[PDB]
Amino acid sequence: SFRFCLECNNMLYPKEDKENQRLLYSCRNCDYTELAEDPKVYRHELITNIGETAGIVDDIGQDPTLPRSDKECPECHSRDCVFFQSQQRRKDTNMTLFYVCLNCKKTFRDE
Amino acid sequence: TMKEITHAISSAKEQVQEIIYKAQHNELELKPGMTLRESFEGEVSRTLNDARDSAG
Amino acid sequence: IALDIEKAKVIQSSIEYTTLKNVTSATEIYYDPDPTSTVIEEDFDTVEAYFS
Ligand SMILES: [Zn+2]
Ligand SMILES: [Zn+2]
Repeated sequence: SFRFCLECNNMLYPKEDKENQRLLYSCRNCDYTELAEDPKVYRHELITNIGETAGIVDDIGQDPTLPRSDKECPECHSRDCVFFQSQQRRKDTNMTLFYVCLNCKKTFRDE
Repeated sequence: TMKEITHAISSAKEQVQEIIYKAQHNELELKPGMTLRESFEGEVSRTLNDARDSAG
Repeated sequence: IALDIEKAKVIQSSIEYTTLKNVTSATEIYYDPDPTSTVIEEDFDTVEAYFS
């Protein structure tokens, strides 16, 4: 998540003040500049796990084509649950199941 | 002979079910040079071919 | 070597191509104006131990 100029709406780029030795975010079409809070200017993940469990919707229990199991919900302890494998579909994706209850909709595994 | 064939096929289906459970709980050994999915598919195919050969 | 599995594994490791990208899990860029110290608290202990 990156921020934008509050008066120009354009993207703010990181900058360093030579005299102050501080990190700043400065727009390019305007003189607006704001102090940087975090030092993590850039991050790149070679191996990532996002998109595995993020694929959750509140009304996934209304799908009739999804199998229904009897795994115990940690939160609601309901007798009815719906499970599915990982939404991320890379060639080396694990086959672990994600179980969703009909009340709390918490995603969990059998591991 | 039909009961023998049915028993063999049922045993093979039970074995495939156990393999499915093991793969779903990360308990499955991985064949070198192949991913988890590829190893799982190869094992299931071998089991089913052996089932047909035994029944025949 | 042909009849010993350990030496064969050693040779196999010695032949296979391995790059930094193979073992690298993630990379990051930080702003830190003090070469003799750091801003990150997690890496502060290691860098200070190295400098001492
Ligand atoms: Zn601007
Ligand atoms: Zn519930």
